[PDB]
Amino acid sequence: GSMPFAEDKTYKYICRNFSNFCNVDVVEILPYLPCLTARDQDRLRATCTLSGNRDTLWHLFNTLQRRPGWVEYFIAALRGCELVDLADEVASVYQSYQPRTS
Amino acid sequence: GSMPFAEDKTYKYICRNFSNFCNVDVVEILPYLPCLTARDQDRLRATCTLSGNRDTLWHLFNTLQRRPGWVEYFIAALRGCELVDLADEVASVYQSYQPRTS
Amino acid sequence: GSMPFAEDKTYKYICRNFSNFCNVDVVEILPYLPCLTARDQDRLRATCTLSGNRDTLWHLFNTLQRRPGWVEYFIAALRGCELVDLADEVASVYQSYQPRTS
Amino acid sequence: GSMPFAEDKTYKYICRNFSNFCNVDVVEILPYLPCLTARDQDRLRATCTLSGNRDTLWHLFNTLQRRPGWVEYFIAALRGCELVDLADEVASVYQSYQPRTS
Amino acid sequence: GSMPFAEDKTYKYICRNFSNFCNVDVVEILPYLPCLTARDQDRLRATCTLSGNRDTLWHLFNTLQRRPGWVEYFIAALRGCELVDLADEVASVYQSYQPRTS
Amino acid sequence: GSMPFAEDKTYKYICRNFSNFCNVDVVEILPYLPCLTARDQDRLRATCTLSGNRDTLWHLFNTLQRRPGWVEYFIAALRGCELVDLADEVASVYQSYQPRTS
Amino acid sequence: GSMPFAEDKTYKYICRNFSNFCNVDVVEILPYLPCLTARDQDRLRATCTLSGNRDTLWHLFNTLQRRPGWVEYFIAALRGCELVDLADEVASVYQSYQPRTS
Amino acid sequence: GSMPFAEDKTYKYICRNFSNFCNVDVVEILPYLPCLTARDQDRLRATCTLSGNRDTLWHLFNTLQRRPGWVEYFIAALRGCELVDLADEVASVYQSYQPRTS
Amino acid sequence: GSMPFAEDKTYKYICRNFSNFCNVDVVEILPYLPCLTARDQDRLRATCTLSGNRDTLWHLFNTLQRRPGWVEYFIAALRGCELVDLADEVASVYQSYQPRTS
Amino acid sequence: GSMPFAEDKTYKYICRNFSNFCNVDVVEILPYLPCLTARDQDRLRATCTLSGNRDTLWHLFNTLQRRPGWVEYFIAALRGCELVDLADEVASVYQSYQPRTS
Amino acid sequence: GSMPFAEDKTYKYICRNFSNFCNVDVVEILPYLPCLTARDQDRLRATCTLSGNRDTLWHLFNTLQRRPGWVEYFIAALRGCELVDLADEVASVYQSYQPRTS
Amino acid sequence: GSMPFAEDKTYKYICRNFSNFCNVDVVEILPYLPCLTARDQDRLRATCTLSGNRDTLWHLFNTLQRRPGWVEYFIAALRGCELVDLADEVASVYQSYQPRTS
Repeated sequence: GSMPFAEDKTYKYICRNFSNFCNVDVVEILPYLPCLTARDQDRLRATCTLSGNRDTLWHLFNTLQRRPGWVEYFIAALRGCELVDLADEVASVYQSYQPRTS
Repeated sequence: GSMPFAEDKTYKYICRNFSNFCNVDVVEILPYLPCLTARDQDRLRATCTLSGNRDTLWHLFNTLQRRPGWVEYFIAALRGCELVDLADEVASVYQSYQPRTS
Repeated sequence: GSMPFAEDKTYKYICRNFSNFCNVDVVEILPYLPCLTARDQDRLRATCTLSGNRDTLWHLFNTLQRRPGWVEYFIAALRGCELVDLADEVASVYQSYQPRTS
Repeated sequence: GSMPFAEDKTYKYICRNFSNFCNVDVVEILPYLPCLTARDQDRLRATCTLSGNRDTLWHLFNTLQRRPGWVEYFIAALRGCELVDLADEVASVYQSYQPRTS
Repeated sequence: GSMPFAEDKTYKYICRNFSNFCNVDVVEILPYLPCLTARDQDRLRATCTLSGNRDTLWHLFNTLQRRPGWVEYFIAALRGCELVDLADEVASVYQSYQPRTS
Repeated sequence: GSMPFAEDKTYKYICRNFSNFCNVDVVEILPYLPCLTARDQDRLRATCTLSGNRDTLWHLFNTLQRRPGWVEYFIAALRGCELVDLADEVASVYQSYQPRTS
Repeated sequence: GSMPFAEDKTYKYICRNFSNFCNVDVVEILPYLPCLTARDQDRLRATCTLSGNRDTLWHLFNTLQRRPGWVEYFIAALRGCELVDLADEVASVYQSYQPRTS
Repeated sequence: GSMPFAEDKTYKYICRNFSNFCNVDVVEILPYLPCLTARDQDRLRATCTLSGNRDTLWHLFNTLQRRPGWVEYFIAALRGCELVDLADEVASVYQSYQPRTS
Repeated sequence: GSMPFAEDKTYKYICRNFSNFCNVDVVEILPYLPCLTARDQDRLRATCTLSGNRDTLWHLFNTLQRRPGWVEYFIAALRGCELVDLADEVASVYQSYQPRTS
Repeated sequence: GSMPFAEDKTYKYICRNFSNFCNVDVVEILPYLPCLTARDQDRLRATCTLSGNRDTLWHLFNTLQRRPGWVEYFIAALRGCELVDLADEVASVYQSYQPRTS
Repeated sequence: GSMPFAEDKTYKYICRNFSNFCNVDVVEILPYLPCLTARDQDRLRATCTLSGNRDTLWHLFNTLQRRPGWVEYFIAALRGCELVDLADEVASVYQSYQPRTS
Repeated sequence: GSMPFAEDKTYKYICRNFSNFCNVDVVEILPYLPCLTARDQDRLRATCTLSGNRDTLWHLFNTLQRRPGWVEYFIAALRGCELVDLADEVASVYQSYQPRTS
C-alpha cells in the first residue's frame, strides 16, 4: 500500500502552524464532527488530563478518525467553524495529490 | 449484548449538529426531565465549572440517563420545549432501528 | 440510614413539572417560609446573579431547608400561596410513603 | 438537512443593527407573539435578571420560537408594532432565498 | 485456595465493554464507595497524572478493594449511580458462580 | 502514634454519602470556617479549575485543616449551616471513639 | 519580611462571620472606597458573573487593596456604612498588634 | 500613551463620595448630556434592570462618553443641575493636571 | 505564508491596555458585529461561565472572527461604540503595515 | 555566559512567598503584559487544565518571557496592578545586582 | 564523616507514614520552599510524568535540598502549611540528636 | 566524510546549559517543527514514559531530525518561541564554522 503522502505532509503542516489552528474551540472539532462515538469522547478526555490543551490539540486531530485520511473530516470542521482560509489551506495541499483506482 | 446502534448514531448526530440544539435552555433538559435525582444536579454543576456550556451541553445529554437509551428521555424534553422539528429528527433516526425480544 | 425515597421522588417531580410551579413569586417560598435566617437570604441572592430565575428556582427549593425533608416546608408555602392543587400533589406523593420509628 | 442560510444571515443582521430594533418594547415581541406559552415567559424572566435588556433582547429573539425559522414570527410582531420599514427589511432578506419541497 | 473465577471473568468483561462503563463519573465509584480511606484517594491521584482517565478507569476498579472480590463493591456503586442495567450484568455473571463453606 | 480511626471512618462516610452533603454551598464550609488563611483560599481555587465541584468537594473537606482531625471543624460548619441532622451524624461517629492522655 | 498576622487573622474572621458582613451593599465597599480605579471595577464584575455574591463578597474584600493591609480601607468603608459595631471589631483585632519601625 | 491620571483620580473620587452625587436625578446626567445617542439610552436601561440605581449610577458616569475624559461632559451636566459646588470640585481636581501638545 | 505581524502586535496591545477597552459593553462587540452566527453566541456563553468577564473579554476579541484579521471587524465595532480614539489607535497600528498582492 | 543570579534568586523568592503574589488576578500578569502573543495565551491555557491555578501561577511567571529576565516585565505588571510594595521588593532584589557591558 | 542518623531515620519515617503527609499540596513543599531554582522545578516535572504523585512525593522530599539535611527545609514548609503536628514530629525526631563542632 | 564539528559542539552546549532551554514547552520544538511525521510523535511518546521530561528533552533534540544538522531546525523553533537570545547563541556557534562545496 502507498502511504498517503498528503496526509503526512498536511499532518506536519497543521502541527507546525498549529498556532493559527488554536484560534478555535475543540468543540467545532470533536463533537461538531459528523461521525463520532462515545468511546472517542472518553479518549480525548484522558489526553486532556494528561498534560494540557496542547497534547489534546494534536491528539484530537489524529483522534478524529484514529487513522490517516482525517483531512476530509478536518476541512469539514473548518467549514463549520467559519474557517474559510484554514479550509482552503488544508483542502489545497491535499488536493495537490490524490490516488487513482485502476 | 448488542450495543444500541441507534443510540450511538443518534449520539454523534446531536453532537455534530449541536449548533441547532443550543437554541434551548439546559432547564428544559435537566430539571424538566421526568425522572431525576439530586446527585445528578450536582454532577452537571461540576461540569459547568469545568470549562463552559459546551462541555456541560454534551455532558448533560449523557448525564440525563448516565447510560445508553436516553434517546427517549431526550425526545421527551424536546416535546416539552416546543421542539417539534428536533423531536421528529431524534425520534425518526431511533425508530429507524429497534431490537425485538424473542 | 434510609434515604427518603419520597423526598427524591418528589424532588424530580417538582423539577420536571416546574413549569406549573413557576406560577408563583419566590416570596411565598423564601421569606414566607416559617423558619428562616439572614444567611439563607444572601445565599439565594448569589444564585440569582448566577444565571437567572431558573437556577434560583430549583436552588431555592433545596435552599429552603438545605437538607432533605423540605417537602413539609414546601407544602406549607403552597398553603399560603392559595396553591390548593399543588399542595395536594406534593402532600400526596409524600404521604404515599413514610418511615416508622420502632 | 440544509441549515436555513436566511435565518442565520437575518439573525446576525438583527443582532448587528439591533440599535434600531431597540426602539420598541419587548411586549410587542414576547406577549404580542401569536403562539406563546407560560414556560416561555419564565425563561425570558431569567435572562432579564441575568444582566440586562441587552441579553434579554437577543435572547428573546431566539426565545420566540426556540428554533430557527422565527423570522416569520418576528416580521409578524413588527407588523403589529407599526414597524413598516423593519418588517420589509426582515421579510426581504428572508424572501431572497427559500427552499422548495420536491 | 481457589481463585475467584467470577472475579477474573467479570474483570475482563468490565475492561472490554468499558466503553459503556465510561458513561459515569469516577465520583460514583471512588468517594461514593461505602468503605474508603485517604490513602486510596492519593493512589488514584497518582494514576490520574500517569496518563489519563483510561488508566485511572481500570486502575480505580482494582483500587476499590485493592484485592479480588470488589465485584460486590462495584455493583453497589452502580446501584447508587442509577445504573440498573449495569448492576444486573455484573451481579448476574458473579451470581452465576459462588463458593460454599463446608 | 495511633492514627485517628474515627477521622478515617468518618472520612469515608462523608465521601460515600456525599450526595447528602452536597445540599449546601461551599461557602458555609471554607470562608465560614472559623480559622482560615488566604493561602487556603487559593488552594481550593486550583482544585475548582481542576475538574469541577466534585473534586473541590472532597478536596475542600481535607483542605479545611489540611490534616486529620477536621471532624470538629466540619461539625462546626454544619452547626452554622442549619445542618442539625448532619451535625449529629458526624459528631456521633466521632464521639463513638476518642483517645485519652495518660 | 514579617507577614501581617493581624491581616490574616482579621481575614479569616471576616470570612467566617461574613454572615454579619452581608448586611450591607457592596457599594459601600467598592465605589465608596476612597482610592479606587476603573480596572478594579471590571475585576469584581468578572467575579460577579463567576458564581454569585458569595464569591464576589470575599473576593471584593481582597480586591479592595489587592494586597494585605486592606484592614484600614475596610474599617473606613464601615465608618461610612453606619457600621459602628463592625468598625470596632475589625479596628480592635488589628490594633491588638502592630509593627514598629526601628 | 499617557493614561489621564486626572480621569482615574477623579473617577474614584466621584465613586467614593457618590453619596453626595446621588442628590440629583439621572436625567440631568444622561438625556441632559449635550451629545448623546439612542444606543446609549438602551445601554443604561440594561444596567437599570441589572440590580438598581447604584449600578446604574456609576455605570452611567462611564457610559456618558464610554471612554476616559468624560470629566468635561460631567462638569457640564453639573452646571445644568445647579450643582455649583460639585462643578468646582470636579473641575478643580481635573484642572490640577493637564497634558500639553508639543 | 506570512503571519500578519500587525494582527499579533495589535493583539497584544489590546490585551495589555485592555483596561481602556473595558469601558464598553460586550454587546457593541459581539451582537453589534456585522457578520455573526448563532454558534458564535453559544461559544462566548461558555467562556462567560468559565471564569468571568476578563476571560470573556480577550476570548471574545479572538472569537469575533475566530481567525487573525479581526482587526478590521474590531475597529468597526469601535466606530459604532462612539470609540473615536480607540478606533484610531487600532486602525493606525494596523495601517502601519500591510501586504501587497503581486 | 553568566547566568543572571538575580533572576534565579528573585525566581525562588516569588515562588516561596507566592502566597502574597496570589492576591492578584492572572489578567494583570498575562494579557496586561505589554508584549504578548496568541501562542502564549494557548500555552497557559494548557497549564490551566493541567492541575489548577497553582501550576498556572508559577508557570505563567516563567511563561511571561519564556526566558530569564522577565523580572522587568513582572515588576511592570505590578505597577499596573497597584502593587506598590510588591514592585519594590522585586525591583530591589534585582537592582541589588546588575551586569555591565565593557 | 558521620552520616546524619537523624536524616535517615526521619527519612524512613516520612516515607512510611507518608499517608499523613499526603494531606497537603506539593506547592507548599516545592515553590513555597525558601531557596529554590528553576532547574529543580524541571526535575520534579520529570518525576511527575514518570509514574504519578507517589514517586513525585518521596522524590520531591529528597529533591528539596538534593542532599541530606533537608529536614530543616521540610519542617519550614510545614510551618507554612499550617502543619503544627507534622512540624513537631519532624522537628522532634531531628532535635533528638545533633552533632557538635569541637 | 567530515563530521560536523559545529553540530557536536553545539550538541553538548545545549545539553550542558539545558537548564536555560527548559524554559520552553516541548510543543514549540516537536509539533511546531516545520517538517514532521506521525512516526516521530510516537517515538518521543515512548521516551516520555521511559523516565521523564529530562530524557524526553535531550532525546527530542536529536529526534527533531534523527540525524546531525538539526541545528537549523532547532534555531527555527527558537525563532517561533520568542527565544531571541537562545536563537543567537545556537546560530552563532554554528555559523562560526561551515563547510564549502568545491
